[PDB]
Amino acid sequence: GKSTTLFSRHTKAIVWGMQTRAVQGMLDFDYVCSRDEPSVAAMVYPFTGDHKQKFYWGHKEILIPVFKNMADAMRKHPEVDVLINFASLRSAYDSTMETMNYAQIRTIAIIAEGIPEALTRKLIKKADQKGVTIIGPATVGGIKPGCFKIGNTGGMLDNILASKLYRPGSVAYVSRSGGMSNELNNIISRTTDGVYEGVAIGGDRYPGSTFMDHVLRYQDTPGVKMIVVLGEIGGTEEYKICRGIKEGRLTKPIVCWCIGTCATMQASETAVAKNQALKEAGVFVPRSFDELGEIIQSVYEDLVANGVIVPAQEVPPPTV
Amino acid sequence: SAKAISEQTGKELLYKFICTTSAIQNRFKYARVTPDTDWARLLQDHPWLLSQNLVVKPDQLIKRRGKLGLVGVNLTLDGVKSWLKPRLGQEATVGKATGFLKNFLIEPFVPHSQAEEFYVCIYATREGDYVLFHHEGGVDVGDVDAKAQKLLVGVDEKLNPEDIKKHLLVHAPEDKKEILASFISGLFNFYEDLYFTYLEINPLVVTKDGVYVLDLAAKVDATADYICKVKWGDIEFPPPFGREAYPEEAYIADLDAKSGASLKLTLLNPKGRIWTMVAGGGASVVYSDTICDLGGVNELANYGEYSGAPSEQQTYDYAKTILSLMTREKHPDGKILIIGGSIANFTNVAATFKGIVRAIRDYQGPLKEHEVTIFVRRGGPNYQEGLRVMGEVGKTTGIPIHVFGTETHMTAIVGMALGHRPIP
Ligand SMILES: [Mg+2]
Repeated sequence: GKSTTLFSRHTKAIVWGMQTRAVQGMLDFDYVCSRDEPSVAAMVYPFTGDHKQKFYWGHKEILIPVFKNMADAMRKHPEVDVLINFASLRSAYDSTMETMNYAQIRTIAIIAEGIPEALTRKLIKKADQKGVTIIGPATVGGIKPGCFKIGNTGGMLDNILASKLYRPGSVAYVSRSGGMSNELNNIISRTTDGVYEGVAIGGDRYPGSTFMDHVLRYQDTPGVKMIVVLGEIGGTEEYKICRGIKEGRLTKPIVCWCIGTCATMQASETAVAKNQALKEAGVFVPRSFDELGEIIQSVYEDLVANGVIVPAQEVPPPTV
Repeated sequence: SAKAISEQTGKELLYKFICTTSAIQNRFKYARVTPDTDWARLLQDHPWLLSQNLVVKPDQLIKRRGKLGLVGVNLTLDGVKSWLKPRLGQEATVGKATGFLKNFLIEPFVPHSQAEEFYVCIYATREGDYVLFHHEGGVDVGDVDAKAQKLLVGVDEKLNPEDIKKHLLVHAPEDKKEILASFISGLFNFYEDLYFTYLEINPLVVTKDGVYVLDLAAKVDATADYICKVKWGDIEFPPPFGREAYPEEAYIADLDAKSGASLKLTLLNPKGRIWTMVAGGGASVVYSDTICDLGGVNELANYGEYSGAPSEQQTYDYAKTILSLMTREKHPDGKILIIGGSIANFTNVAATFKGIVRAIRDYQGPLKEHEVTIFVRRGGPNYQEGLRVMGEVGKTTGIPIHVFGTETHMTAIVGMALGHRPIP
């Protein structure tokens, strides 16, 4: 089965590809989050032979193994349950399919854009078969403050600190766009107690995991008190959210705004009709993106006033 | 993404690559005609144009050509020329699209009865590819989607020929089931092999002499080029039927093709006073929404984006194209340039803004003359440096430039620009 919890303070992951700057960012993030240990246990790359790579766990220097063969990495690091796949697009499909032969991997982030849709349908099919959650393709990934950050998600430490992504808040969110997810980090940190977990499902026609997949996880995560979805013209994904609320499956406050209202350049698929349907279903929908932060704030304050959210105490972050 | 191909491209690929025992007729019998066509050499190249009567029609991604009377049927090479005089180069309107009819396909006329027309379509969904058949095809097919037999070929499944015969073809004439079934099997292998996502033949004609593909519409998954290049060759992806692309759009397209970054530009109203240059695909939709929400739809000049970590030079080339486009005619109320964006994860905002700054400096003269005011809001790696150099180029050039950071709600600058709220 697909897991409800994908990441935690103890997550260890394998990164496939040659991406030193990305790994160092994750470790820097791991450090300001006051994790006990680095979140990247090893790397995989068939284009080179085994070896080690140098990174910094705070001021302390450490070594991260790089394996030529995925098996060696899996075998030597069975504590790993996540793979971040930076494979270039000629390698993304085979490598992702191979990863799924190793059952310790419960979550795969696929970074590459440009994977043919027919290939992605096959990845989805196997993933669903194995109970593996896929985030992407064509995504920067996502972020769980205090716990784990996928690759470049959240940019530089400057942004991690400004948006307080180094410690959990009560607000979870999902969107297609990695650019807008970082904006959501910002909007949410200025209007609430901060992001609990954020996922960018990517822009491909068939994403490995959908808005509803994550909304379900969030609904089932006690730490999440409040859910933000940034929806979009095209397809009928957001109706699953209407049905979910009506059938009693979804009960937490959901804020949603679907972009693409200005499609004046099927009727039920427009942002306008989806916004309206969501609003009628009980979703908190702003009158425009311009008012999204306002509605998030209003829904938050009401959760505070009635005890559902207890804003924790700010604790400055480690060295940096 | 999936992209439409011309009927001629689709037919060529089909004639070249379909593997079927079912005899397909008139392979490669088609001639393309434009307003530049040399009719002497066209005939010397397609001598078959004289052997029999013809059918001529536009091949520009227009649907329902028959029902809308855009097809000359059963004509001589002369009757085709005569049919084309009034039309070639002339405007036509279909739905709410208006454009010039400038690309035509001539093929042999195939005499056949109504009962020899059929419907086939294949198209992709998340759960696999649906194969459609109806035993009545052509113009009067009607609501084919509600009527056709449908068979889902699941992800990584095989299309079983007995399913074709026993489910899809249940209503087909019994003496045509074997040939139709052979054709569909081959059609699906071709669809899968050349990474199609949509392939419709309406009508498919089957006579005593074999199978004729009279009408074809198709899309392929363009990202599959690294796989299908050996088979596709230099495949072209036409725009929808409508206006022709402006030279600047074509330029930005060529820029796009030469980068991993996404460089997009479409002109809605080249005379509008409201111009955007947004980083982020999501952000660009949001800014467009906001402008329309605040009443500016008729002054919205363009939509598009420069996304995915473009270099300074690419960003310079993109920006100077917009700067040029907005200094062609003065507007009585001056103009607005919205340089907005979400907060980048990896894009070096300092490098991109350096390119934008170089552009503003190169067009500073006309920018003051056209009374352009610039609003800037951006976040991302090194964004503070980027915002600084944007403010600098403002003071330096005398062009009014208001810069904002992540403290300013992303769309707030749109209200400021339009005078719906004050500039802080
Ligand atoms: Mg490109």
